[PDB]
Amino acid sequence: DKMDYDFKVKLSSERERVEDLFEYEGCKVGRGTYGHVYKAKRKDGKDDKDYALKQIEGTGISMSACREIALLRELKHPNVISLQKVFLSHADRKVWLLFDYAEHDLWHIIKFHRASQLPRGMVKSLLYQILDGIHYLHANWVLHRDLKPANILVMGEGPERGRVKIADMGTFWYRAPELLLGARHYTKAIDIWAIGCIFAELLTSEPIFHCRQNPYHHDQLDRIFNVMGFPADKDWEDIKKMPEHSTLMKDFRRNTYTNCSLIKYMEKHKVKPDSKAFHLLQKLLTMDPIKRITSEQAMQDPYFLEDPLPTSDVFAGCQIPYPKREFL
Amino acid sequence: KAMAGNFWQSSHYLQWILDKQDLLKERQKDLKFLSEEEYWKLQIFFTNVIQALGEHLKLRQQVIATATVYFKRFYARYSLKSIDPVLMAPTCVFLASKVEEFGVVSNTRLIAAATSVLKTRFSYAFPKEFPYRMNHILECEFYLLELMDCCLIVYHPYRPLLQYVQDMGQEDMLLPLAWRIVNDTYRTDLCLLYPPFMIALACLHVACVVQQKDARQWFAELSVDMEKILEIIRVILKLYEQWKNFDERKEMATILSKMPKPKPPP
Ligand SMILES: Cc1ccc(-n2nc(C(C)(C)C)cc2NC(=O)NCCCNC(=O)OC(C)(C)C)cc1
Repeated sequence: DKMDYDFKVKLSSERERVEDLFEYEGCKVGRGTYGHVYKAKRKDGKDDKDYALKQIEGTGISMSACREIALLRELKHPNVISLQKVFLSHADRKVWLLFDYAEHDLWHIIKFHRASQLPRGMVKSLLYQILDGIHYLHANWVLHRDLKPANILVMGEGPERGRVKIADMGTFWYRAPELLLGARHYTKAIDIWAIGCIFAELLTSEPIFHCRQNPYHHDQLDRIFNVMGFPADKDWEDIKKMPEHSTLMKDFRRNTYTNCSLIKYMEKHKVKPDSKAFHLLQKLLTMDPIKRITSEQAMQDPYFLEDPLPTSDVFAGCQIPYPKREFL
Repeated sequence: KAMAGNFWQSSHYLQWILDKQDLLKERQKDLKFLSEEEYWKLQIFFTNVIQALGEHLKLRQQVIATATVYFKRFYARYSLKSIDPVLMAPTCVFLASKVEEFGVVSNTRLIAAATSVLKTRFSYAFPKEFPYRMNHILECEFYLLELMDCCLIVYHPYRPLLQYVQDMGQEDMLLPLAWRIVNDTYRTDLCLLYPPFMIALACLHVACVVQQKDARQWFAELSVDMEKILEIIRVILKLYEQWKNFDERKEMATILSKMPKPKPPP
């Protein structure tokens, strides 16, 4: 090798290995593109805390490995997911990452309600933390790029009872129209559009832009317009600058979505159009990306001064009716 | 652009701004084989090796500084015998290029880059061909990533430098020269011992003194410990005297010979 032997045996001896430190086998909680995730307690005594233990897909320090590590190694906010430790395994060269174990997420909660409405103090708290976390990420010029209920984790019983944790794991329901009109560049405003869809989803328990499945996606657009209405030139002036604009003009007619709008949609789902909640949702679900409010501005909306105030614990100190994550 | 203002809550700042006296203590290890002078000449030599590897591969100067910081940090706490610095140099470029989002440098292209630069630019130090294959780089990378405690994002002086000279309103006169002095600071321990903006101020002071431009009032108006800036000026001014007397090409084969060698297994 021509690499010092003492140095190699010292570091090898002292190196912590995931399988010595953590009990995890049989306790797989998620598959996916970016790895397999296991729910993992510790073998050695000094912990009651579960941890999400994630084996990255593949060998070596890949571009995806490198990025995920790079960022989370720096980020500290109570509403971003936290990286407790990295394990590099020299034998097989697989990279392991530890993350504090969030029992639930918004995909499972909303679904659970959709099997039988979603309590309002909770709804307003959920959004407020989602905003506080995303504002932090945006402040540090870090865009999420793929927000949706499956990526809003919520901590279970423990010292972080009911606190939203933003995460990235690996549909076009939460995508802003400009992305669908082939915008070749992610932005802060694209995230805020996605937070808009969630909020609406929370209030009603249905996805606002629910739809069956290049960057141009026709049927998904038809749904936005069926809900939102077709944008007037005045509403979004630079729609013409979007690369798939003339194709939009080819396949759609403004008149088709005449007399249908977000108020008429939310009215149907028993959300009152003169509520602070609606008036905010509207500012998130703005079609022209540069006319959406920022995350900071939304946090300052009087909706969060309206009774009841959002609580740190999303669950209001109540019993949690949602079930624990199944193994596979 | 990511994490662009997080310095004071950074892993850089909270774990990789080292105390000088701790740094020179764990250095006494290699000082039994190399003298103090020889050791800093080595540091220049590899600062220049990483530079050429950057240049050869077409890479922005920000990627080279990151690479150069990873090389310093490794040998900042470990002996020159532990891993070969000829292996560790391109490995740092390889990792930096990933961390700084320009892409993976290919197996073939990375190894040709090493092979060619030592063959071309550093023929005097290395009469045998670059020996390592890609499996080596991949192995050393893990050892490098573990040693850094996965601290990949690195702040450099070029951003604060820029912001400062734009605030002065003499960007054209000072930026070309100040930027060069900052590159030259990587020949020293400075990136391990001072926040990037300080090194930025330090360099920017020299630039103005070399260019005879008075900026006393502008400097007076800053809320920084000017004692600490004088420390960095001192070191910049000296490295240039180090440059003058150091005859890299005549000396370095002897100095690379003195390096403590790795021990292969029993
Ligand atoms: C390649 C890559 C993948 C993911 C990320 N990333 N980005 C983020 C931001 C946007 C929140 C900052 C977060 C990540 N990664 C993660 O959060 N990984 C955690 C995996 C935790 N898994 C987990 O808790 O499992 C269940 C399914 C039970 C919830 C970065 C890069």
